Formats: sequence, structure tokens, C-alpha cells
Amino acid sequence: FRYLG
Amino acid sequence: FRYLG
Amino acid sequence: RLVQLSRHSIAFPSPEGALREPNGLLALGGDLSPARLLMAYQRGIFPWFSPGDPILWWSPDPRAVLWPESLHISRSMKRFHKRSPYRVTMNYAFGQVIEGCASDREGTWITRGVVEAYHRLHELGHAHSIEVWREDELVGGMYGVAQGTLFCGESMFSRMENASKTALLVFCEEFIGHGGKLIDCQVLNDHTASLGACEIPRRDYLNYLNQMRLGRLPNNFWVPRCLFSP
Amino acid sequence: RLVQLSRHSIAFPSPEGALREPNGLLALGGDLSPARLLMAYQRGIFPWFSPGDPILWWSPDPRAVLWPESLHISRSMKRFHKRSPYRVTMNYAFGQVIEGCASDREGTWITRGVVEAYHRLHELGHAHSIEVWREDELVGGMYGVAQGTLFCGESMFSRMENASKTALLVFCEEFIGHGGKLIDCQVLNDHTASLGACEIPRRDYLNYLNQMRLGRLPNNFWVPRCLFSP
Repeated sequence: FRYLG
Repeated sequence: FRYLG
Repeated sequence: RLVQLSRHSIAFPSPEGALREPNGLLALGGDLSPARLLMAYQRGIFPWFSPGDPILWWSPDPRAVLWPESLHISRSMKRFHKRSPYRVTMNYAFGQVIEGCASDREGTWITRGVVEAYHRLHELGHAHSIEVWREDELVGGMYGVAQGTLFCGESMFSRMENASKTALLVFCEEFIGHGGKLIDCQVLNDHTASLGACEIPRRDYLNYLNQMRLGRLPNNFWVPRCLFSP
Repeated sequence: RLVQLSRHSIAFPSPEGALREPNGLLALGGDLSPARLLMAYQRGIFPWFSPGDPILWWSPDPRAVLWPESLHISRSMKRFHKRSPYRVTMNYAFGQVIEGCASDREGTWITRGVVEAYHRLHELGHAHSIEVWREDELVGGMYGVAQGTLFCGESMFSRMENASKTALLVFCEEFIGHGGKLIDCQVLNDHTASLGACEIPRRDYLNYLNQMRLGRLPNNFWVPRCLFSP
């Protein structure tokens, strides 16, 4: 879930 | 394949 | 000797009671729901009709068929495939394939309702597609309905030289290597005939159907994957 | 060792040639066409870039991953979930979920180009969303790209306390109960680590990936449906 933090 | 004629 | 399909029941009349001319006209009406369609293929029946007309169901005699092994391939096609500019995948873009078929000229019979109906069978795991790619562009392919070790071809489309022949050739190899036995073509046409399709008695086809629908291919045979690259 | 792509080829350089710093930068350019994305994910590659920059493709080492059955659920979340105020569905509103993420504000790394691209993957049956509903309003959710029994998490978003977690927990339950074996997180971030994500060498990830890409879940596993309703 690279698009978060 | 019927949809060829 | 026809019949109006019941809107509540998914039952079909026997194929042998179909008309001789138009060849195989068996019934009309009903709907194109997952179960109904599925039932029709188990019985050797398929929907075929032009936009505006009510659903027409067929089971022709004779029936067009293609023995995977008997696939005809010219020598220039062999030279071509040995240095092929195409990549072939399975179930990568069903929606794009069927839309490509419905976009040709009979692609006009592949109505919106039909696209939606076969897309449902794809989501449910019964309809599958073979894609032919030239780099990043979808340049051909075909799709159909799996019926055990029997595969019912629905349509093919081509946007680049030898694209559709590459789909079928590659598919046949894979299919043959894993237990595939026959490919149903319904009606013999010019293209389908040059590929090696032939005609057999409707009851012969129905016998094969009942026998092959029980047959089984590897459990993961239809998962999306590349079939031909380098 | 870091290649630039053309529209002429959908081919990717080997991951093992990715840079060490930034970790995993492999290539740039190309497009976000369905054929390229699929090729990329099948090879352990994924696009990640900020608005204004050309497309950047990565394959870091180590790789952030999350084992379903090791999902960390605090004692409070369990109490919360036992009496969950949310409803969870699958593939009911991919458009909304991806937009929720793109506008979550952290987020903006999802340009319109990425929204359209991944929406095409959804329409083609490879990208999937999990929606969390508070009554009739979408208050959270997540989405990713399926790769057999392996799931590549793209993003999550939340507008109400514990929506994200609900989506992940419920998804993980469905996922493992039906054969799913691994969730890819790409890069270990702070929210990701608190959920249980752990790092493993790129080599092991690609091994798991080659193994899981050909496995399968039930035919209707991704068919739109309700997953959790109190």
C-alpha cells in the first residue's frame, strides 16, 4: 500500500 | 465460430 | 416444431426437433441469464440473432467442428510464427476481445445484451478469452465457452495480419497439451473452413458434448496467464 | 541498470538490475496501458511517481509484504468489530474507492492517469476494491491488483474512524478462507507496519509471486457481492 505513508 | 459468417 | 421459452423456467426442447431450414432453429424468447445460457450449451444449443429480433436459439445439423490436432497451418504461417511479433495471453482482457469481435462488420449480431451476457459468464468463470498483442496494442483474439474438454468458439477478430490465426494456433497447442479434445464452431463459414473446421452429424456432436462436458482440464487451466512471448 | 521505455515495447528490464537508492528504481517512461501494467505486476514491477514526473517503475529490495493470517488486530478493534457499525462489499464501487484514495490527501500521488489506468484493470477483472459503508455512505475502502492467490495492495482511504481496518480485516478473512496466501505492500510505511507488514528479500517475493500468480480462488470470489453485514 505504497500510496499511503 | 458462428459470428464470422 | 419450434417453441416459446418460459420466462420462469430454464428448460429447453430437444435439439432433434429443430427446423431443417433455417438449419437448427429451435426456439425463441426467454432471456440470456447465466443459468439459461449455461443450460443451452450443455444441450448443444446457442443463441444467435440480429439486433431488433427476439432471442433465437439454435442447434444445427450438421454441426461445425474443429479437431485441435487437425488445425491446418500453411508453411508461410509457420515461418511467421517462428519469428512472431505477437504475444498471446489468456483471460487478460475478455471485455476488450468480445468488444473487438462485436466491432467488425457478423459482429453486428453481438448486441450490447449479448456482450453483457457473455461477460457475466466470464466473471463466473465459464467464458474465456485469448488475446493477441502486438507490443502494447490488442490486435486480435477470440473467446468462447468452456464445456469441460470441449470448447465452444464464439468469435474471433483481427486487426493485424495473422493475429487471429496466432490466437487459435497458440490456444490449440495449450488446449491439446492439457487434455482439450474438441472445439465447437457451430456453423461452418469460409474462414473457419480454411482453418480445418469440418462438419459432423448433430447427434455425433451431442454425444461428444455429453462425454466431454464431464471431462476435466487442469484446475488452474483458465487462470489469466501469458501463453506465448519470446 | 535503470532502463528507459518506448511505446514500441512492453518489455521490462530484469528487477535484479534495479537501483539500490532510491531502493528499486528500475525504469521510466512507457504508458499505463493494460498490457504494460499486467506485464509489470507479473514481473514484480509497479508504477510509482509524483504528478509532473514521467512514469517511474519499481521493484525494491526488500519488499514490504503482509501475511493475511498475521494481521494485527488490537484488542479495541476486535471489540469495535464485534459490534461493527459498518457494512463491507466487494467490487461495488471501484471508481469511488480509488477516488477516495486519490483525494485522501496523502493520496495525491495518484494522478488522474493512474485512476483511469487502474479503472481499466478493474473493468478487465484484475483490479478490485473493498468498500466500507456507514449506512448508505462510503466511508472507507481499499483496492489492489489480484495475481492468483497473491494480492497487491494499492491503497486504502478512510473518512470515518476504523473504516480502513474494517476493510482490511474483512478482506483478509475472506481471502484466507478461500485460498488467498499473500498481500503485497511494496514499501513498508508506518501505517503498513502497524498492520503487521514485514520485509522479505526481493528474491523471495518473486518466488512467491511466480508460485501464486498461477493459483486460483473460487470462480466467483471476485464477483461483486456483500462480504460483511451485521
